[PDB]
Amino acid sequence: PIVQNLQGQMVHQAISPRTLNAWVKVVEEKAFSPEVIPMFSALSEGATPQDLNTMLNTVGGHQAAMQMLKETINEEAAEWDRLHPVHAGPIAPGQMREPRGSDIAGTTSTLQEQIGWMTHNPPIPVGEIYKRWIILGLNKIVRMYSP
Amino acid sequence: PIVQNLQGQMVHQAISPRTLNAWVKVVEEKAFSPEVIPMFSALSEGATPQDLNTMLNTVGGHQAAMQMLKETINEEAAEWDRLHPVHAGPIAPGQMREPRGSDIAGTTSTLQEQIGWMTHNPPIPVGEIYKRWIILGLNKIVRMYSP
Amino acid sequence: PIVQNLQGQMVHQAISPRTLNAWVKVVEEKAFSPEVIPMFSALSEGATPQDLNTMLNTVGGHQAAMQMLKETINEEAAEWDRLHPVHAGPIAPGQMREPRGSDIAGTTSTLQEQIGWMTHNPPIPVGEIYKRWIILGLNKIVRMYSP
Amino acid sequence: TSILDIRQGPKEPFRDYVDRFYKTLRAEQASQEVKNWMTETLLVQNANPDCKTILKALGPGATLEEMMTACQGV
Amino acid sequence: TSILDIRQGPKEPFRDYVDRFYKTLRAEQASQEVKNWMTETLLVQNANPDCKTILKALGPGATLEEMMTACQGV
Amino acid sequence: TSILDIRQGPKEPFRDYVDRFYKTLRAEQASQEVKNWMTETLLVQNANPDCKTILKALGPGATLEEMMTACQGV
Repeated sequence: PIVQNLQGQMVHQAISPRTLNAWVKVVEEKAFSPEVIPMFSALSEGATPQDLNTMLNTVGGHQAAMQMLKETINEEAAEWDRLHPVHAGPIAPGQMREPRGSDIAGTTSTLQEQIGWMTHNPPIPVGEIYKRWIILGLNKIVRMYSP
Repeated sequence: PIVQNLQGQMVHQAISPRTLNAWVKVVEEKAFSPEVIPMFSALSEGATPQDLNTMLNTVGGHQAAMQMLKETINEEAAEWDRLHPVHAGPIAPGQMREPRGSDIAGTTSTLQEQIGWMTHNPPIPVGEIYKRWIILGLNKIVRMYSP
Repeated sequence: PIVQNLQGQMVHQAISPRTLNAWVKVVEEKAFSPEVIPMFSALSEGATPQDLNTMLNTVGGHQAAMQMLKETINEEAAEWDRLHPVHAGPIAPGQMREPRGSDIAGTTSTLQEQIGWMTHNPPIPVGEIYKRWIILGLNKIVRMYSP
Repeated sequence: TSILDIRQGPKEPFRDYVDRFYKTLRAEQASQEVKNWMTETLLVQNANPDCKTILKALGPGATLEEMMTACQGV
Repeated sequence: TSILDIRQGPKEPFRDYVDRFYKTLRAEQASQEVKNWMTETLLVQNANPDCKTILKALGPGATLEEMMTACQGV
Repeated sequence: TSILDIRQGPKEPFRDYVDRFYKTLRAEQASQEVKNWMTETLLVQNANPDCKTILKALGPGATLEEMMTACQGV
């Protein structure tokens, strides 16, 4: 995640193993139950896309759901690209590039790039955009997996 | 691992026992399962070759696989040496030496040498080169150990 | 152990209880298994002789092995004294004394003395000399305790 | 176990089968396009006659929640 | 236990035997060249007749995944 | 399971049923006004005859502690 250091700057720090394991354990115990979404939200505080793929990729089991989510993440990403077209002409030397759906999904962007966008002024909330897609896709799952 | 200190420099710090034990426990529980690879990847964040041999050497059990991996690491290392020939003439006083497959595998290099290469400007990502060999060799294992 | 402080100097700090207990637990669980040696090596990072006797003295059980090790440590120490004779004439006021096998084993030296040798310029690696004796004696044990 | 060896039982819920499929698909490392081909093809092909019949009625263009709710009583 | 005492049972899967071999090989400290010699030699020699037969058909140049898949039904 | 499929047993305490209701209501995502409509309506409707009788005597305007204490002996 990207956290604020004592000095008063935003720097990246790694997520903790008993945080990781707590994510694992939630999924083990409460599967598709709604409490998973606030839980997720708390444990995703200050998290990167990269950390969010890590969390999704580290799941075991419920592979039908994991595939449905993936496909929702790509749909929501396809929709990001649709709604926000690429911008006019070449990229400025003085500036950094606008993200695509795949940069938001973490796929085409690097960590330093993910830190550029979030730490820069104005900052862009690529975590929160992926977060809604995850929560939206979580609703899809919850609604389906209701019996 | 080599981590950034508060002062704003990259310094080495040792890996933690409950990190070590979490590596052990993953291997105990999920053996050759695919979730081992993202898991590895997270726990290998900012790690040295030296720390990567430590992690491989501290395995117990699955010795057929551990040997297959070793032999993959040496093959990938032999391939590093092949693809990247040694450079022209004597080594400059002002400069530090280029790595070989065995420096990447951590074998012929010392820690201070591993910190020189990574911390220096430009930096060289000898962790990430070993990491691909580990992940590649992990694919070999996963594919074999599928039943 | 002797660790680097934030200020940028090498100072002694005590070893942690869950580090101690992790040493205990390794020995409990994996007895004479080879994984004990990398494990030892990691947990002995930056350690003093004094801390190394603490670790050996805190063992319970496997007393035949513990005696074989002791006797290996003294043999290796006797060998240190043999190979490195005492130096010519009286000790200089401006300098500190050369170690013997028993200073390396921690026995005849005090902590402040162990910190003098390691922190001073040039530094002498009395940990790493004891470490090889421990690892060598670990090989002796491992080879014997193979069935 | 190979991906071709993944098949639906005569009494096995589709759901339990689809889970098995994306677990084994999870251990395949092929290009995405090939894995898309596997999805639309192999899944239905090794599905049981009763559900297979059901899935043929969904036509093409169908998504996983609709397949999964379609073969629920079977 | 010595490396010469490592042998494959008459009903023991090769796989379980190969694991035992590189565990004991893991407690041998010899030069790599000697350990290579041990690998190609002792492993096959103490392998059971049914698999031994199988391994003779692989010829030389064979690698561990191919040996391990070769003696699977045995 | 759908919210319409939530019903009170003939021997099941109301309490155990009300818990089931706001758990399933917890998996419904509808507007609050609709969920209010579901509360006053469906809960009583799928309640058992003995308690149903009881709840009819509370009249309208009733709150959950009073419903929950009202059907306790049933």
